[PDB]
Order: sequence, then structure tokens, then C-alpha cells
Amino acid sequence: EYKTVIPSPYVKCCGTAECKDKSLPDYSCKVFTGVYPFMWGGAYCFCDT
Amino acid sequence: PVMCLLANTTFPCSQPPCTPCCYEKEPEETLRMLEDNVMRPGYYQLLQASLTCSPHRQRR
Amino acid sequence: PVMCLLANTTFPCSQPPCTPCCYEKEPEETLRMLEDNVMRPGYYQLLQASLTCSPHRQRR
Amino acid sequence: KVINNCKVDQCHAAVTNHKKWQYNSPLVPRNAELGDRKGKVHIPFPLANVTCRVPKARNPTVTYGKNQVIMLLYPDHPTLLSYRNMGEEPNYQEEWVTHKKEIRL
Amino acid sequence: PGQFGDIQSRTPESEDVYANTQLVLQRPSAGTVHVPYSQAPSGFKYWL
Amino acid sequence: TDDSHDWTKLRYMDNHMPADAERARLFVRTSAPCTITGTMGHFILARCPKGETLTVGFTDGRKISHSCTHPFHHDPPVIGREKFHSRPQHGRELPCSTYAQSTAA
Amino acid sequence: TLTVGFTDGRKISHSCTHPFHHDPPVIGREKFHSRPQHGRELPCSTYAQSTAATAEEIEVHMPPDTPDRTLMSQQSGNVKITVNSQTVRYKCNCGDSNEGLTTTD
Amino acid sequence: SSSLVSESVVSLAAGTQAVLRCQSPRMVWTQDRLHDRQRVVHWDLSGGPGSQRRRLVDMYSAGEQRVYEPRDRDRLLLSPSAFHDGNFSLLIRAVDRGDEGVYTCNLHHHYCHLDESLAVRLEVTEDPLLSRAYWDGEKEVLVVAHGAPALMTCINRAHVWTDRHLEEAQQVVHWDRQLPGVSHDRADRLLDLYASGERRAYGPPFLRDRVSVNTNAFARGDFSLRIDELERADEGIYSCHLHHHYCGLHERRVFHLQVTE
Amino acid sequence: NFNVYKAIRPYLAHCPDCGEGHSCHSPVALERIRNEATDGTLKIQVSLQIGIK
Amino acid sequence: ENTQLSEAHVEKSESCKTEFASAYRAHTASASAKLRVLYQGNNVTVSAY
Ligand SMILES: *[C@@H]1O[C@H](CO)[C@@H](O)[C@H](O)[C@H]1NC(C)=O
Ligand SMILES: *[C@@H]1O[C@H](CO)[C@@H](O)[C@H](O)[C@H]1NC(C)=O
Repeated sequence: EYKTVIPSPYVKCCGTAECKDKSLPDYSCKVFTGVYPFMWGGAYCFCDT
Repeated sequence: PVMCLLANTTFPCSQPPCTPCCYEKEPEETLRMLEDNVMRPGYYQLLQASLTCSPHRQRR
Repeated sequence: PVMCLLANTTFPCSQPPCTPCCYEKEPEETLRMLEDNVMRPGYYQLLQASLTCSPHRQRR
Repeated sequence: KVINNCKVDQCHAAVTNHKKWQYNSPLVPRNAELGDRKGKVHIPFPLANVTCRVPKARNPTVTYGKNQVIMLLYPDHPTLLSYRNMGEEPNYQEEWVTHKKEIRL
Repeated sequence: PGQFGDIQSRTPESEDVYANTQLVLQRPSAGTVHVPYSQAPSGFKYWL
Repeated sequence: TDDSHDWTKLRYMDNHMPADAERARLFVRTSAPCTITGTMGHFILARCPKGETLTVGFTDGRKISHSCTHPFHHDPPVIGREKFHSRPQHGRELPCSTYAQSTAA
Repeated sequence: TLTVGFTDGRKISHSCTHPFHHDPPVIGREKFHSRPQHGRELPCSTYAQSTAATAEEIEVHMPPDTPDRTLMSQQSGNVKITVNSQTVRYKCNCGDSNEGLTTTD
Repeated sequence: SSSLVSESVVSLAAGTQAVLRCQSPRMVWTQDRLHDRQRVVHWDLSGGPGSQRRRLVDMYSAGEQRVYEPRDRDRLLLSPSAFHDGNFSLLIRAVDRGDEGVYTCNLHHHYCHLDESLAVRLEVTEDPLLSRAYWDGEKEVLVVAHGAPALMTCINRAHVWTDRHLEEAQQVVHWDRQLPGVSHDRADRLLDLYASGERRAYGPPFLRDRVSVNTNAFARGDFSLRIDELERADEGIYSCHLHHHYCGLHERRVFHLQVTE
Repeated sequence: NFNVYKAIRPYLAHCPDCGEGHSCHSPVALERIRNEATDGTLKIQVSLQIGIK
Repeated sequence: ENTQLSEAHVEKSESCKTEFASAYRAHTASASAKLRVLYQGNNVTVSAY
């Protein structure tokens, strides 16, 4: 058996993160734009769009 | 305006003859009100004025 | 035993600069120690010295 | 009430209800001597339209065949696949798959 | 890829695994914070 | 019964006696249990998995558990193309219908 | 499915499901339910009850945030960011502070 | 119609992109109902200008009250059915000299992002004939003899705080278009964007390809009208309408689009 | 005496789905499922911790 | 001597406000369309019948 290893996602609040090329087996990365985070007290970011 | 009818009196469908909470003073006149103004949704406002209203003993 | 290095002091791995009760005194030195020295099993004996430390509250 | 000389089979008490009322269903009958008599208050809980989070399907794997297609599907539950031709007629076919199959079209 | 035998290491103590699992990372929909992807064909379940 | 809406109680009639019980005594199964969601008056809106009968159960003031039972083939309407597990974190959006959570219709 | 339910501090039980189809991979040439008494040898494998498992990575890291704007009292155009024994990063997009990290309101 | 908030004039060039800003943190909602009926009541205690307020007791919507200090168990009591009538009053079984100070009853609704609070000053005396309840001009002050109970009233009977409907799922933003010469009320609807995700575009194909709102609008709180490739025929009165009927929010922004430099 | 989660640098919690259709906020969110034990029992990984204060 | 009258019939439901299906007559259609011309480096897209 394998392990689909999903590391912790990297929310760049009010900024566009760029791809960190990591030599991992079946490595895959993407920075999604226009996301919205939220938590207990509403939005996790003060940032908007 | 919508007017109810207990076969002798044309009280409105917002003025019941036992205003208000007509059941808890007299049941059978409310039963006759049901059998008469079954055709009226103004009678459903009259039961709103007879069930979800503020009687002489309660202020809800 | 084996020596863990925090890029300034090559201390023994189960003898940090925070003997005893490593995390229990402050969390941030343990934070930095997990940040840099995660590659070492001697640091996992130091993790024991943060986890199964046997501090003054424990009898060992 | 006191009724002279009628045994329990000969007598019948029936407490007529006109105050205390636990409602029921119109599959159980009415009064034995009455025709029409109504009492009308609505029922709660209507229905409304909504839009739900249905799952998205599992992406299978494909490749060319010699004017054909090789496609290996992995399902998670049995689901319908289907196919059609976009010409003068569909010739569309629909099947269910339960387990992981190679299908060639 | 996806066949029983995609996961490939040399010895059982060797961790250098060649494997092709096809993780196409989907977009999490709207406001929800997670990491959906293209689903991973596990060969080792249906090895058995 | 006092022209109020006390959410803690109910009524149930037993031999000329309208007796009351606690709101939270309600436990329903088909063969598997269900979800107690919308409870007012006559009406229980409930989500429930697959079965072949239905039994609603509760307990009395003397702690007498009673259950109504009807043999009824319950199945959900299949929504979308899937025959899926449940709703996941990642799916898409398809319109359907649900009994609304309004108070009085 | 899988369904794991905890209970709150105010004794409020909450379920938790994630979509996973459990299958039992049945073992050997016997296709049954549970371990009987008249059994035979089967070499199986399971997780032992020992706690000292050797060096298994779970990613733990820096706390992302807890955005707590509930204590930010609006004192008639004045934001008293109440802290209450915490270390609040504040990003005041206004006068009287731009950013900072406080322990006092 | 709506309550207006900002009225502005925008003059832009033909063939450019118009951005009519319409954003709202209070209309933000997501395609999930993740604790969208989550409310909290909590009582805090403060002690003058040179002391820090302290949280005593809180309670989540559809839940039971939580006490923070084990000493205060069975001593600080709230009504368990506070959310039925909006009666959030707090009973202190027996008061002492250390109990003097300002207590705040705090309501917070996560869906409408509403917060409301009331203050009461507790003053604990020793003589029962000095015990009174009075209004100091801006808050109730309760004078209670030592060892007597203090019922600090917090009553807000508004429907938004009690478990009435508040299952609305009808946040809606409208983009409207009022062409020149045509009077209002017969204004043409351009776009409907519903909180549930459902969208309504109006008009011939000529218009729908050039008028759009970003697809993650409710996720980011951005309902700005984007007009690509401005034409002179595109000028007119555009209006953004934000509607939360249950919490009573009716806002509009109006943009007079002119085609110039 | 295996005080195993003192050094747990945190995630301030959340649950993606507790059931009920919509989301929630709780560390009852399980992260992964271990199943390969041939006897048929299950090892499940919840995000809360039990037993040790 | 006890007899019993039994009467029943069928009517509509409250389902019919949303749950229904239109039997419908369909004949000749409206040829509506959209075309994009790249006239001289100018992508102009129109939509009409
Ligand atoms: C409000 O709550 C308090 C709690 O002690 C109770 O004494 C009081 O009667 C309540 N008010 C009403 C109007 O029910
Ligand atoms: C025009 O549209 C074509 C596609 O029809 C596209 O490939 C091209 O990049 C566009 N060019 C300009 C100048 O808009």
C-alpha cells in the first residue's frame, strides 16, 4: 500500500503564493486564487478576494 | 373586508362573537363557526383572532 | 550519550539547555527545536525529554 | 345515573365527548348519527425546493485504441456510464459498473 | 498506473518507491477549506 | 393546551385521560435508526437510511415504551447519476426538494 | 458509512461521518460473521495494544489562527479589541494602529 | 427598492472595463450552512476604569449554559430556555462585597453578524432597606443586601435572537439596469445572484457575454459589476441591491455610467 | 508514563462535516482511516485526544 | 344491526405546487445563435435569432 500524503495547505492571505518544486513521488502543487477561509469567529482572513 | 356569518349575525371575520379566545369561554359556538365558515380563510384569520390572540386572562 | 546541536551548543541530546521540564517551562524553545532538529533520533530522546520527561511532578 | 334492573350486557355507558379532544385520523369513522360537520385549521411544515451537494464522479483513465478507446474505470459505488454518437443518430448505450473494469469502445 | 503493482520499491526496507497515482488536485468549491483531488487508484486493496 | 407553545411536553389519550409526557422521548427506526430533525404537532421531519418497515417508539410516564410499526418499503429517490455513499466534502450542486422548516403554514 | 460521535461539555452529542465504505475482506475459505468456538488456525494481522509505536509522522505545526472578532467591542467608532488572556494579532486598517500583536485589550 | 448607501458618478472610456464596487462583509455566506444559526450569549464582569472585564458564563444557541469557574457552579444561573422568549437574565444566588461591578449581557448572531449587549451595575450593601433597583441614566444599577439573590434582567424579545424562523437562505444581490428616459419601478432586471448559488441572467445574448460577476462572489464578498469593452450604448443607471429581509438589511449602490474619457 | 501530547504544536480546531448536511466546528474530525489489519478491526484517527490531561 | 358506510376518493396533494410534470406540445423553433467575427484584430461577438 501507498500513502497519499497531503501536507498542510498554505493559505497566502492577501498574496499569491508560487510553486515550491519538491522532489516527491507523484508530487503535485497548485495555488488556488480567490479562495475564502473561515473558522470559529467567521473568516480566517481579514483579506477579501 | 371579509365578514363571517353564524347564520343570524354577520360579524366580521376579524371580529368574533366571543372576542377573543372564543373556545375557552364557549366551545360549541366555535364549532359552529368552523362548520359555517369552513369556506373562509378570513375565518382562519378569525381563528388567528381566536387562538393566536390576546385574551382577557393572557397577554400573548 | 549522543549530542544534539542547536547551531550554537552541541549539548547532549537528552541534556538540552532546558534541564529539566523542557516544554513545561516554555513552549517556544520546543517549537524551535522541532523546527530545526527534526532529523535526529537523539532529538526524539529530547522529545521524550519534552514528552516522557519525568519532571519534578513525576516520581522518576 | 341509576337504571333499574339491566345487567352489564344490557346496559351501555358511552361518554359523549364535547370538551376533551385528542385528535385523530379520518380512516377511523365519524359520529354514528351525523352527516357533515367540519373543523378546519391547517397543517404545518410545507415543502420547498433546494439544491444539494451531490457527489462528483470519480475520474477514470483513458487512452487511444485503433479508431477505438481503451478506458479503465475504477468506481467507488456502482454508477452508470453511457455513450452516444454525435452524428445523424445517437446509438446511445447505458450500463452500470460496480467494480474496476477496462471497457473498450 | 492504477494496476495492482504500481507501488514499486526494491526491498521491503527500501523506501524509494516509483509509483504513478494521478493526483490531480481539484479546487475546493466555495468557502470550504480542504484539499480535494483526483481519486487515487489503490492497487493493494484488490491485490487480494 | 393553554393557548401557549411549551416545547417541553405533549399529550396522549389513554382511557378518557389525556396524559402528557416529555418532548425528548422519541426514538424512531426503520430497521436502522433515523435522525430526529423537525418535531412539532403531528409532524416529524426525519432523515433515515434504508429499510422495509417503520417503527416509532417512545416511553410513557410509567416508563412504558410503546412503538407504532407499519410494514412499508422505504427507499430514497435516487438523485443525480450516482448511487453514492452520502454527501461528501467535494461534490456538485443539483436541485431537489425538502420539507421546509417553517413554523406554521 | 463510518459514524463517530462525541458529546459536548453541556452533554450535547454530535455525530461525525466521513464517506468511507467499510468492506470486510473475508479470509480463507470460510465466509462468515464472527469468531466461533469450533475454530481452526488462521494467521491474521492486527494492530497491537502496545502504545510505543516507533516514529510515525503526523504533521503538527504553527497554529494557523483563531479569528476572534467577537470580543472587539464597538465603543461608538472605537474598536476595543478585548484579549482575555490571549495573544491577539490585530490588523487595524485605520488610524491609531496599523498592525500588532497584543495581550491587553 | 432599498436603503441607499453610496451614490457616485463614474465617467470612463469606450472599450475599457468598468468596475462598480459592491462589496459587503455582512452579506458574506457560503454554499454550506455551517453553524449559520450559531448564536452565543455571555455575561462579562468588569470593575471600573482600572480593571479588565472577565467572562463568567456563556451559552450557545440550542445548548445549555457553561460556567467557567468551578466555584461558580450552581451559583451563577441562566434560564435554560433563554432563546425561546429572549429572557437572558442571570441569577446570582448570594452576593458579596467582591461582586460589585459592571456585568454585560452579550448576544451575538454569527449569520447576520449582529451583536447587542446591555450593562448592569451590581452594588452589594449590608442593609436590606437600602436595597433598590434603579436606572442611573444609562444602565440599571441593582442594590442588593449581602447574601440575597440578584436577578440581573437581560430581556430582548426581538425575533432575530429567539429561535423563530432564521432559516432564511435568501441573501440576494441584484444588479439592475435603468435605461435613459424610462422612469423607475419599471426598471429592467439585469442579474440575480442568490446565496444558494442559483443565478439568473437576463437579456439578449448580446448583453450576457459582456456582463458578469465573479464566480466566488459570496465566498469573497465581492459583488462588483464588471463591464468589459465599454460601449456608448452601455451607459445608464446601474444598481446593486443587497437584501437580507429577515435581519432587515436593504442596501443599494447606484452608478451612473457615462461614456467619456 | 508516556505523556505523549504535551509537544503538540496546535491546529485550532474545525470539522469539515459532522454529518447533518452542513459543516461544523469540532475536533471530532477524523483525519485518516487505517483498515489493512487482516483480522477485520479498524484503527481510526480522530483529531481530539483522549485519556491524558 | 350495526352497519357502516365507507366512502373514499382521490384528490391532489400539496406536492403539486412544485412536484409535477408538463405534458407539452412542441413545434417549430426559433433559430437563435451567436457568432464571433475577428474583424481586423477586433473580436466582435453577437447573438441574435
Ligand atoms: C426571566 O428569567 C428569570 C430567571 O430567573 C425569571 O425569574 C423571570 O420570571 C423570567 N421572566 C419572564 C417574563 O418569564
Ligand atoms: C480573438 O479571438 C480568437 C478566438 O476566436 C482568439 O484566439 C484571439 O486571441 C482573439 N484575439 C483578440 C485580439 O482578441
